[PDB]
Amino acid sequence: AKHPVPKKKTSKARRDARRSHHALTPPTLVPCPECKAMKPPHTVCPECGYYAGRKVLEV
Amino acid sequence: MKTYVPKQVEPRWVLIDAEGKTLGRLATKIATLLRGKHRPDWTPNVAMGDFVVVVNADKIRVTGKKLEQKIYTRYSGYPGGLKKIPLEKMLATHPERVLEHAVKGMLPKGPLGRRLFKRLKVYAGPDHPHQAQRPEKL
Amino acid sequence: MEAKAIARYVRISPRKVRLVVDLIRGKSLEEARNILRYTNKRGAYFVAKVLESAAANAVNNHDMLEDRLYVKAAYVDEGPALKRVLPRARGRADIIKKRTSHITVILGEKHGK
Amino acid sequence: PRAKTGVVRRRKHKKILKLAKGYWGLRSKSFRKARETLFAAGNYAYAHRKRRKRDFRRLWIVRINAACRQHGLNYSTFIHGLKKAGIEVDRKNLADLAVREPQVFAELVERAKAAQG
Amino acid sequence: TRGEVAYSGRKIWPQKHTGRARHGDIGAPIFVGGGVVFGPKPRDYSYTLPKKVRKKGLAMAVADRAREGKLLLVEAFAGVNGKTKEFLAWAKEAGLDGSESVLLVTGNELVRRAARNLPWVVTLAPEGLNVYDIVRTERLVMDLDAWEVFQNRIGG
RNA sequence: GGUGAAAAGAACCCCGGGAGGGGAGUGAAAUAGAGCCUGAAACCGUGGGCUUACAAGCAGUCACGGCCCCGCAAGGGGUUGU
RNA sequence: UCGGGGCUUAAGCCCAGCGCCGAAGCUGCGGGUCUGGGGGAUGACCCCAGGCGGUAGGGGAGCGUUCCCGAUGCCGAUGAAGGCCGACCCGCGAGGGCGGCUGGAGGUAAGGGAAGUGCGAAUGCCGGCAUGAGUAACGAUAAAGAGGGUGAGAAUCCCUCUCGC
RNA sequence: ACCGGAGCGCUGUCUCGGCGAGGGACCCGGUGAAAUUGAACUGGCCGUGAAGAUGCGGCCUACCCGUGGCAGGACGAAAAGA
RNA sequence: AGCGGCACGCGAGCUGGGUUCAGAACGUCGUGAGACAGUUCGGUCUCUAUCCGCCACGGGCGCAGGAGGCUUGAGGGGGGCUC
Repeated sequence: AKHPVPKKKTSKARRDARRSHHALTPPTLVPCPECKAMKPPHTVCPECGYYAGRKVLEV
Repeated sequence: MKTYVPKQVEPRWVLIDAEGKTLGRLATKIATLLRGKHRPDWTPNVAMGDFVVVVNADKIRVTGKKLEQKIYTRYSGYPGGLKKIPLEKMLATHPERVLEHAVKGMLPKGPLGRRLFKRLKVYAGPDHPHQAQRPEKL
Repeated sequence: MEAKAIARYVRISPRKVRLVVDLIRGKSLEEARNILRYTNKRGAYFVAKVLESAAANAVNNHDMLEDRLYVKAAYVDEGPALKRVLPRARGRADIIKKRTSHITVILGEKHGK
Repeated sequence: PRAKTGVVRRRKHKKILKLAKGYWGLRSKSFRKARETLFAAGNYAYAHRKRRKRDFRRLWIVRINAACRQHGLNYSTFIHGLKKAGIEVDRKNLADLAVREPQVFAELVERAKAAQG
Repeated sequence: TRGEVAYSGRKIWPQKHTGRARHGDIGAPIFVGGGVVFGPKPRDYSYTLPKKVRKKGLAMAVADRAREGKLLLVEAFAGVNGKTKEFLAWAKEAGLDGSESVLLVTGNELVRRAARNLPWVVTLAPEGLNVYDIVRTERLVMDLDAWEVFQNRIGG
């Protein structure tokens, strides 16, 4: 509600495209050695672990 | 009845001179050939008009002072981008253009008018890629 | 067979959850499980839970064995819209909408013979 | 006497909508945009009918000319002969004998330049 | 009309820099509950029709039924003591089927007591023997007196 | 404003904090499931048929080509390269 | 930049002959329509001639809707009214029949009649859903950091330590 | 705390701007409006046109869609022109 | 120490000093309220760019085997002074 105001409606397809380069994005996982599950890369899993795996006190 | 529709016709290559011919008079013909308009089986919407390879363009002739006179313009979107080269220098550097040009504006323009220009392959020479038929003409 | 579990009458606007769904659309239970564990949109919680309940039907009802379970159709169709008012000055009470959606995961089985 | 319209209008609009159903843009689901577009479409249909006439007249005459030169010479002459012969038809439509069965044609060519060539 | 609304008479908007429309009361027709235009009102349709003309109506109409041969002047209906079944048996006997209505022109109320209930017998009486009912019905089952009514009615 | 003829208005197991759902079960019907009869359009979804990454537009018209689905034929509908 | 192109005994200018193109104009074939005439008592129906761009606007006809006479009747649970689908039929049309799907109890022919009747628009009235835009903003620049705890779920709640206004 | 003229000192007012600041802007997640909106499939030149065009002729540049950024134009939005 | 065009270029880019708002006065005309190409002092340029266009930057596809690495110059832009 000031100077710049859309002059004529935006067509559905346009909305679509603006959101074409949008859209959701995949995750990516890595195998946990000395364990058996998935973790983010170089991270630690409270179910798996790093070297030695500090914590891992899941009930 | 219902007027006839050529099926997938084979593309007949040709070959024309260059040297000695008048620049414009040439295309006039050449053009027609690029389309099916010589063919007794022409059709607007298909482009089956003869692949015209051309030899020794560099020796195209033309009338009057057009050698010097005639100006080949080119304008980038940049303000002041108008560059006008003369027929003269246009012979000297990449002369093949001059034909291809005189030509390219004797076709129509819808997406196939340019498909047709691809159906044309001049050289300044003779020489060409002897691919096949290309029966000389006149 | 197949396994139906809809998420009717649920908070959050479509676009967001519509985005959440299409990422996992048509995949394994194990797979999508691990995906949901590591995706960053509250949809993650919602879709994951409703997907798990979609698997829950296929356990004690229709039964197609959990091993074979693959995901079909997950659509997320908009519901109504919550209508509230916005503190915009100069005398105008704007209108604001907290939308609601319909996540619908249907996970069938592996083979068909 | 509740002269309540009813649904009448919705039905009529359904008609014209179905008439336009297919076009690109909301004009395929807008029962007013559909109307305007439709208007254009119909007037177009009429014009394109008379235009269809001279269109195909032309195309015929095109292959006729090119093939005429292929055998002997120009279309103008060809026809002029056919006329100053007695061939009170040839049927520009079916002048396209050149298309299928060039023998017929070339014979009529002989008859053409014979007429008054 | 639009005038009778328990509503305002004061313009809701300015009349210029509103940005909106340009109106006033919510009793105008173009709004929601706002009144209608020239329509729903208490209007009697009745009019005047010349004597003799419409008189002839009866005449003509009644006379037309005499071309249609369905009428008679029973001096007395044997359905004495207004019971349905009496005049019913009398109907069967006098040639009254069960599928032709009775503008039953006649005058004794006891007779029409039975006819006051028959469902293919409107029971028409004489003091208001009318053309419309003559057309929708079937039986000039007149007593002599009803015909005296139809007689004195004309007089020309 | 309106479930249904009638509350017979959903026990029980299932996942889930619930929310809500999946059978069970209710009735002729639960696509009558609780502001629920009947569910137009705008309206945003989802699957599939056609088409689109040299391409100039009041967006369709007309014809030619091809792709899919129809049809016993001949014919058709849908689509759009030109 | 003559529209362009390209043309220099011309594809320019002038002048002569013939040809062809090319308009919805005109010829033909077919159906409608209107005026006159004729056959037909013949209404119907056919032959013939001539008109049929068109805003305001004048004349003629018709489709449809809401209710009444028609209705103590006619239609209908084997299924009314809408609703959805359509490449069939009839009418120039507006519509009507048909059929498939839906739905659940009203509907009304032929003939007449009574009218709040036919929407695309009035920065028109109400209601609904979008557009921008997953963008601007999410309220003071005094400011937050960690430990444990509750819990299905802790930046956002609570106990402690630390910082700052 | 009213309008000029002058002079000193002083100073990023200027020559002429360069870094630095934190906070907004930009990327992650939670929430998420507005005016305007005939429909759009929206480059340019040169003419035209009711006289100032992506839509018309002639004739134009450039694959398809986006992010940040500027503001000439859409006779830009808000004012049924004071 | 050129002249001129482009809405006598440019306020969705700035300024608002000049301008033709309401105050007041000044010279001034009018019996007068008020008015005067006559003057004077003050006085609110509206954060969010939808499409085009421009400048930088990417994602997809492309190039009729699949990957790296090094190139070629179509066309276009800049640079051209001067004591």
